[PDB]
Amino acid sequence: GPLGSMEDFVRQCFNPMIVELAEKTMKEYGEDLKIETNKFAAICTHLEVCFMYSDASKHRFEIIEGRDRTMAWTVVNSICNTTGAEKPKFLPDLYDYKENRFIEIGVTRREVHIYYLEKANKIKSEKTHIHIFSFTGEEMATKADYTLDEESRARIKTRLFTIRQEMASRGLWDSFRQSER
Ligand SMILES: [Mn+2]
Ligand SMILES: [Mn+2]
Repeated sequence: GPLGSMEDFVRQCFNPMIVELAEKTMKEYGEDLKIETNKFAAICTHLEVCFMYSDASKHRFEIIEGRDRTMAWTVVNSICNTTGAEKPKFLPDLYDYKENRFIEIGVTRREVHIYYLEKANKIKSEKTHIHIFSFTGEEMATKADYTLDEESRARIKTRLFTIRQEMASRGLWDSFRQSER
């Protein structure tokens, strides 16, 4: 059956502005989307989940992901100065003004608990909250505190299911799943 290209998929199935931010992130990292195309789709996916997470509660979150690296640190530093929040060592994805903490969002095709543990071990902060989603509906979050309500998280999981299904229909799912390191 037909095996499509992952680039065609990304440009056809993500919002043009998500695609454009992912292009910038990749350029920022010296990565070529034409060759690392599974990664391009992963970056778009993660951006989109960050935006959906923030949009689940308007004005509650400051968005950090998506910004140019220098601007991202400028915003993290302003938030720390304004709120008294402890400065994180790696750029997080959001800041939650209700619970008063930065959030790292992870999206994975691997087992969620192992990926959660890897993420926690990496940032090593007692303060940054981590919330992981997988493509098959599972999630894991710091202290079993899921931040958003069930319907908000369901909307995100359904979007991830839809991306998986559309990939699989084009023959792209197996390589996308297996490429995560
Ligand atoms: Mn990030
Ligand atoms: Mn993240």
